[PDB]
Amino acid sequence: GKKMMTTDGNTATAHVAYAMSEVAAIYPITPSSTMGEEADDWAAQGRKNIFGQTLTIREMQSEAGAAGAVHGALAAGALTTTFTASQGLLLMIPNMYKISGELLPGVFHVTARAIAAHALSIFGDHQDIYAARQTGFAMLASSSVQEAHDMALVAHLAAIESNVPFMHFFDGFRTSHEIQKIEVLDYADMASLVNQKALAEFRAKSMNPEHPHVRGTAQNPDIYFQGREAANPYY
Amino acid sequence: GKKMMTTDGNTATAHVAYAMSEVAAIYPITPSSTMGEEADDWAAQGRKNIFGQTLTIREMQSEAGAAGAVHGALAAGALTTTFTASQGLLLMIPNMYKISGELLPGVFHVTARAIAAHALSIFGDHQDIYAARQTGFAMLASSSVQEAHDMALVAHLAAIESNVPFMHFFDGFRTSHEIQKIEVLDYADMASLVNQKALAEFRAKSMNPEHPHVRGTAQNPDIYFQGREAANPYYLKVPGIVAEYMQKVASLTGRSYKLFDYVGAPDAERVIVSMGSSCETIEEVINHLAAKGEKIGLIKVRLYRPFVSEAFFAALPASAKVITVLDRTKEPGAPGDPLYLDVCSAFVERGEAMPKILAGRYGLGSKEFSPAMVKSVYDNMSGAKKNHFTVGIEDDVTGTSLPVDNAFADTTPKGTIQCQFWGLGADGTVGANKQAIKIIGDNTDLFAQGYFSYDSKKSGGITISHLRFGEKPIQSTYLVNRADYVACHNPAYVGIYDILEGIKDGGTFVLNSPWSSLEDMDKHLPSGIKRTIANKKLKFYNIDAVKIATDVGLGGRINMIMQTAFFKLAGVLPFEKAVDLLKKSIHKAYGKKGEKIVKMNTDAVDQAVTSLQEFKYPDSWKDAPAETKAEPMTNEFFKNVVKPILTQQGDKLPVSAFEADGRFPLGTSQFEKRGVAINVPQWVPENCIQCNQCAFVCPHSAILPVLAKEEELVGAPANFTALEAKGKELKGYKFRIQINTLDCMGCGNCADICPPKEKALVMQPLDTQRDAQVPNLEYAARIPVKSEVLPRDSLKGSQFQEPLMEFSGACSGCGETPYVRVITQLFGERMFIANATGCSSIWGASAPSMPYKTNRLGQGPAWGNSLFEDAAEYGFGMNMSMFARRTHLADLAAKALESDASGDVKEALQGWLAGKNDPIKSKEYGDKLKKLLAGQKDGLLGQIAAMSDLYTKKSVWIFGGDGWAYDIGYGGLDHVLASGEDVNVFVMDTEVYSNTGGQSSKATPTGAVAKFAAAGKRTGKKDLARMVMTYGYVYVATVSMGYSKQQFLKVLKEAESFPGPSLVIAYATCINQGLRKGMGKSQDVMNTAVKSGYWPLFRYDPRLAAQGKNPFQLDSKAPDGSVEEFLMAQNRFAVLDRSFPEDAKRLRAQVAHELDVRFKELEHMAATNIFESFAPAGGKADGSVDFGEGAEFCTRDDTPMMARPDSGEACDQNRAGTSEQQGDLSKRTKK
Amino acid sequence: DSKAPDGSVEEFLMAQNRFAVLDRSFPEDAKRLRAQVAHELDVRFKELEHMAATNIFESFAPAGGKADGSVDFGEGAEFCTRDDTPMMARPDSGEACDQNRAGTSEQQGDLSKRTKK
Amino acid sequence: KIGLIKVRLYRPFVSEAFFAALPASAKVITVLDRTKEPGAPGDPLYLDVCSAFVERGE
Amino acid sequence: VITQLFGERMFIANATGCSSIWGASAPSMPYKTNRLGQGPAWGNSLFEDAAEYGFGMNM
Amino acid sequence: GLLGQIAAMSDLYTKKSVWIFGGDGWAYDIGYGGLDHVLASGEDVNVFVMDTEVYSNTGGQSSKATPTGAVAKFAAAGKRTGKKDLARMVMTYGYVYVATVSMGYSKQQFLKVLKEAE
Ligand SMILES: Cc1ncc(C[n+]2csc(CCOP(=O)(O)OP(=O)(O)O)c2C)c(N)n1
Ligand SMILES: Cc1ncc(C[n+]2csc(CCOP(=O)(O)OP(=O)(O)O)c2C)c(N)n1
Ligand code: SF4
Ligand code: SF4
Ligand code: SF4
Ligand SMILES: [Ca+2]
Ligand SMILES: [Mg+2]
Ligand SMILES: [Mg+2]
Repeated sequence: GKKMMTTDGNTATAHVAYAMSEVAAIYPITPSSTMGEEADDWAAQGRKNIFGQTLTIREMQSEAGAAGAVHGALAAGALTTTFTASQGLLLMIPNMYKISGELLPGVFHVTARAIAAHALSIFGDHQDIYAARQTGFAMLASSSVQEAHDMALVAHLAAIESNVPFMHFFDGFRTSHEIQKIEVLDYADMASLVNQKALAEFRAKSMNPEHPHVRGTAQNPDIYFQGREAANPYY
Repeated sequence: GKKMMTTDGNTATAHVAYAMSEVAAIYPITPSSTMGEEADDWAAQGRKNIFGQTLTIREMQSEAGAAGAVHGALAAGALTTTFTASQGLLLMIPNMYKISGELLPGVFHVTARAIAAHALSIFGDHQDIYAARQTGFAMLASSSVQEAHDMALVAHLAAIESNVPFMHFFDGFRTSHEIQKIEVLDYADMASLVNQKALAEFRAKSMNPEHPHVRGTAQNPDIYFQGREAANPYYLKVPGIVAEYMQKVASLTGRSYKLFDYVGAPDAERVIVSMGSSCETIEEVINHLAAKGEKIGLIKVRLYRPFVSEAFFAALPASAKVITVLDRTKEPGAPGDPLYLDVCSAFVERGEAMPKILAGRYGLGSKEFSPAMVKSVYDNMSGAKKNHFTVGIEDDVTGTSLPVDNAFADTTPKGTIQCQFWGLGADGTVGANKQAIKIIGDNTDLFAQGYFSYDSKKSGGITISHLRFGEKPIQSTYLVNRADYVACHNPAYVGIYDILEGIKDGGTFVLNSPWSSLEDMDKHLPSGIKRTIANKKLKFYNIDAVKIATDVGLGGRINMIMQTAFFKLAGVLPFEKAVDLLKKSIHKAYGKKGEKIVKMNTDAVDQAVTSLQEFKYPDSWKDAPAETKAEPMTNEFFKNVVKPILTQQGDKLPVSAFEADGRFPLGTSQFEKRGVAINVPQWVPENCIQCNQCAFVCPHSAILPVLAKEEELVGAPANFTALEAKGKELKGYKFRIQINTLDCMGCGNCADICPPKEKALVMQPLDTQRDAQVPNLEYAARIPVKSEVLPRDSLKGSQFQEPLMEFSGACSGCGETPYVRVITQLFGERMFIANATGCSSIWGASAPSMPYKTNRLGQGPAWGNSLFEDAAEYGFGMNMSMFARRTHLADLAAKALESDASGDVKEALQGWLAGKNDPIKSKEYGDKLKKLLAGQKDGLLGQIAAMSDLYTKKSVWIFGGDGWAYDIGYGGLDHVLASGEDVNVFVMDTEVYSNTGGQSSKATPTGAVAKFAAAGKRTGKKDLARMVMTYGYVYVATVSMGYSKQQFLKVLKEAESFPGPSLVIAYATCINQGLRKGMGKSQDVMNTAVKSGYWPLFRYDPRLAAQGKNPFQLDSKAPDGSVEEFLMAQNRFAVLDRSFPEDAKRLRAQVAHELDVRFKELEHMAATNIFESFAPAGGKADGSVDFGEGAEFCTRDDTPMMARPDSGEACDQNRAGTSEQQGDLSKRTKK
Repeated sequence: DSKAPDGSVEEFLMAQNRFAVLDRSFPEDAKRLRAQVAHELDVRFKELEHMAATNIFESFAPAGGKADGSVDFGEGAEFCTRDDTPMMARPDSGEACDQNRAGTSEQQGDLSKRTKK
Repeated sequence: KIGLIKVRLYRPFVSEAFFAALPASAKVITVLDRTKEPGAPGDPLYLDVCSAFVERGE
Repeated sequence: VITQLFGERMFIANATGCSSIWGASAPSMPYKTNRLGQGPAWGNSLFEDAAEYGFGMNM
Repeated sequence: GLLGQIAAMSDLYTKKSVWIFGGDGWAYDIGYGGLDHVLASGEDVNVFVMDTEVYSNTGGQSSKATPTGAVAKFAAAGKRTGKKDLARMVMTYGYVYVATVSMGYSKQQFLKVLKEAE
């Protein structure tokens, strides 16, 4: 069940991310890099997620590349996350509308960092999460190392059940690199909270040539507005 | 000074952009493409900007590329713009923060277009501009063609003075493609308004090594917040500067604007706040309602950012009691849309009275926002006062929609002629209308507006034009719904579309058809049309336009006869004046020329006017009676959703009719059966050699090879002629090539390819073929497809497989579709397709038509379109999923080999495990597992049973055109191939950006004419193939169907099976290429492209390298010496020869030199003994080690970037010198 | 500009910890991949030598002058060069053309000839 | 007499839940934003909060 | 040494990375002008765009 | 006049030298599409890539420039794909000057390349 632990915001959230995800399409960017590096180390160490499997992490050529990959893994029925921040989050924006437009249970864990304008800053603020405000993602904030663990858990579980992609965020450095004595749950406790019927429905509506569908159609004025409004129920 | 002009929003703004800019870093995206192409054309024509120089326009690899270039041009002191929209604007966002943070006077001109979420739309809305809201750009909206001209001017001028970058936007299509008679300023007048001080200041603060500075520094917590806030002055000053130029331009034009503008009743109680073209229509409805007593008004927002509340309140009537804020966007989950949120802000900031603010959303993706919809917004303010509503749709899932009464009266100014024209694609209707507006606008003092609707179909598509003419300015930014004039130019529309909806009582309806006698017209006109005509007392006119066209020798071209009908009957102009104006225009214009063709045109005009007399229908049409159904069975979904959409009634579909994630079912095209071919092939059984090459080659899957044993031909129609099957394996069968006359597009590739000199296929008119072959095609469909009889990957054998991509909207003779149909014939039931945006995705899935279909077992291609820039990675993701999921199935399987599960189960489980990545063995055992595990719901076995859709090995394909592979998606493709993973990419190379209009690609060859390469491409074609062959572990091949169908199937078979990344590039013929004898020669041109050495064929198989064999295999022969003829037979090369002969000769000589050296290098590659080896894959082993483990010196630095949980231990940071230096120092110091 | 491999890769790699850690942690995999890198640079240098001794070259011409004039790809084409979609619609789009629905030039001329009436 | 409303779910913004956390006694309330949107009438959280109060109509 | 050969005439479009972090992480600016006040005009746009940032300066 | 305008342009008189600096992560990965398009352009720019064979600043993450068997983040058991050949890929253009340098081996080859590239 519970396990006491002194760690920082990044690892407290990577703890959950790993257990709740199957695939992860990654790109490094300060200050969320620790999350992806840990998930990769834990996969080499053969750590297992809630399905008893090591996570499939692959590094991309950019965060647009990774977001492109995250939308694909989700479309094909695998729980998927990614760890990013600021300039990286910006490159995931076109895909974020697609990931939410297609009602996919993705989860982004972002260490909210500043955007380069007059100067670049690897430091903490909400300029970036606010930039993805309009993408249709649910946004769940954390104000501490211990809440990073908890909101990371709620984000994953609710995205699976609701089908609305989530973006769990916490402050760059101020929370991601702050170490605290917290308490984390065990992977099994997390596994028990999962809505299996929602998870079975996710798999079933996914892309498979044995029961195909076409996604990403081009739409005219006659039907685009209606199609855009059809997701209201989920939100 | 002033110049009157009839143009669209794009050109009105490109006019100004060109003048005000020095540089332009560009990328094409619908609907802003026209602005960049025009600037490029004007730069070639020697047009000069206000500095006396032609603009420097360069096309980039993407809009992130262009924006990065725009930032650099500005930082280096040059006025710069760019033209973009939606997905494009999104890629510019990171640089927009940089551009504005660095206080650069950039100006972006965007045609506000929708964002791709559930589906992509090239249509108009504010989802994109609102997405760049936080970037620091100033935002200045336009609501009309005329305003686009003026706001473009204000934007440039203010950006220079204030140093805050600007983004001038106007609605996609609604304004950018609406044509209007406007007035534009001269470049000198613009030049006079420029603040020279600000300009010199701009030049001096710019990047220069002669007075350098550092920009783009990295900042810590100590100073970042202050530095971000230091630009506040400029943002405080920008609205005053905008207002300043709004006045300066107004003293030259006479058209005044404010940051926010009120219109309507001074003591209005119900006010609407809006932005964009919706304002024009809203003002037009106000004028009608207020004149009737209604206390209403509107606030037009010009400067959206900065939002200046003082300016907003300066426009708000004190009398306003209810006010609704309209947003042309949708931000899911937000407490309210952008403008609404801003307005709410101003009211609380005020701290006084709260008027009751309602939120409303409209026009997503060009949804109509009509007077009836505007009236409804106002009624809501006096009635139900429903909040967070939508207008223009029927929301029946979440009830957010406002009721709309379409019987609301016409609100267009008094004395406005409204006309509708229904044409066939490529019949000249649009061009004739555009010319009709030019003539009237230039020879009268009437206001003119023109707006056109097009089809998603590329060939045989419908067109519906909407024009308005009047003495009062036209603010009607909505389609014509109450017509004075309706023209149906294709007689076939009479029975399928609602041609007469809303035509005014007593309006005129002219129809092009040969149904001249009453008996004919009665027989061909639906009763619905007869009643309407009779009850609305319409002046109906019939004219056989094809006969007159032929009789005068114009050979059926009706453009000029229908144009004549309009000038004579539309009533916009006097008969005499119109025809005089008309004939002078015929004289002046014209395609080929000669005084003779001119004469045929003057003949058609006069032959038409004499035949243009009313068709005096009987009174009995009032009570004409309904027809009994004689239509085929269909889908519940085709019947319910797709058909209504196809007959143009899509807006009547409520929201419940669509899937929330936006998915569509495969195979909807199976019932379209448009029958738009003029000529379809006819099989001639006596000459057939039973080769199936006709079927293989069809761009639409319109030829059906039939192979049946006699007992299957029992209920076969008398004329279902079938030859005895030729073949060792095919003895008892009967063979018949069955033409699908209704799905055929009339291209000719098949007949052209048919081997016998005495052709087995001959083109014939569709009428001579349909009665016989429609029923035959119906019967032939019942015949089981003999997929087992011959090898799936043999020519003849592949055409005895079910094609899983049929009847798409691709153009007749398309060079792309034949390739994708046969790939499906080899792998269709196991494939995932990650399609890049482009032609591929437009004929692949533009709703409601879905060409991809499932086989008799319900299996087919899982198709998806993510974005233009990510196809490769979208597919790599699907593959990561199968890896993870199938790996999970394998662990389960390896575990269940320990349960009380039957021996049958375990043997099939070991089987599946043994050949899991083998498509044959994974299936052979996967199907056993499907049977043995049926009904199992509990335990390792129950979980395994729920994973049957993962048993057979899938085949991940990534499809894309050349622009995707060579430009925009290139970095991602390169990274995915570099991954070593099993994915297959199929690049259809048209050597140009096809779908968006022929823009230059890096795949475009030297000398080819295209947009952005308008005097011939001056850089050679990028060698993508050779670039990726440098990897050693990637299968690479080039194919060309017309040259070798068997090399193509060999490539497909060797690429799909390669346990790694495959890259197959195929030569795709396209209409943009200009094949001079038709697209029916595509197969022949693909042949010649190889034979001339233009497109050599080769294969690079890394697995041979692993056996000591040379992986590079050349499949085609040396240049035969026909490139010159090959090039000259295509207009993309031949136009230069006519226009710039001296240059053409050189570039064509260069292309020949190029392919000569290239074939030589290819031959050099094939003869080498030196080759990169290859090892299949690598197993997922446990264990990992950090790079800094056990190092002698520090392996990481003191910065926050390298800080990790376990960082911080003491180490030697290289400040004491080398190990040896230290050891020596130490020994020299003993003490 | 450089000479053929002097056979010291093994030493050059083992002198760096990015390579040496693997040898300590995963000895057989390290020996494998170090043998791979040596093989790769060998094949590569040979490929570079092949380039150097070649007689087949891609030519080059410096630049190109900013000349006046341009022509549209669809100018004077026999068949439709643009489709019926909103994407391809331009200010001067709209004139009548052969959209390839009646077959090849030859097919039509033949059909016409076979149909005199 | 001071307090704080901590936002966990930023999107969807649920006004009902925001007011569920607001003391009826609140008389001045300041909204803190960790961002800067140049020229916008106000930052994101501020705009959302102002929205909930006008929507309320109280 | 590159600046020792072309420094006075150069524009630098630098991509994000170590290059941009030792090149200009405030308040330290290693790039300097010569006795004649000439020197490299230095700028960092983004990580993904250096080539095109530099292409623009040249445009 | 014309002359006063020309005098205001003195910072433009001498030919400038546009350089593009970047590490391997930039050239081989993230900025690769753009680099490839800029060299394809045929314009006069010079790009200097400092190849550390890894993403240095962010903490040693693997790059496509990372050789086979090198230990880095995301290649923690040795990078299992060879080093991408950026040099040879761009040499396919024919109209792009491509060179490689290593100071420790030859300072004069390095000065030669710079002088020849610029
Ligand atoms: C980021 C972005 N910018 C541009 C576009 C518009 N666009 C998409 S497809 C395309 C060109 C298609 O070219 P190609 O890959 O050759 O495909 P084709 O149509 O020729 O087969 C363009 C410019 C877009 N959808 N997204
Ligand atoms: C779009 C984006 N994502 C990622 C980053 C974070 N990032 C900046 S530089 C860098 C790696 C630096 O690598 P390289 O180009 O090899 O330079 P080096 O430090 O090795 O000299 C990364 C991952 C960023 N700034 N922006
Ligand atoms: S004419 Fe073209 S579309 Fe018709 S069957 Fe032949 S190849 Fe197919
Ligand atoms: S191409 Fe001609 S000869 Fe061959 S199967 Fe078809 S109709 Fe028969
Ligand atoms: S690739 Fe060319 S011929 Fe094919 S659908 Fe596109 S525009 Fe038409
Ligand atoms: Ca493969
Ligand atoms: Mg193309
Ligand atoms: Mg590096």
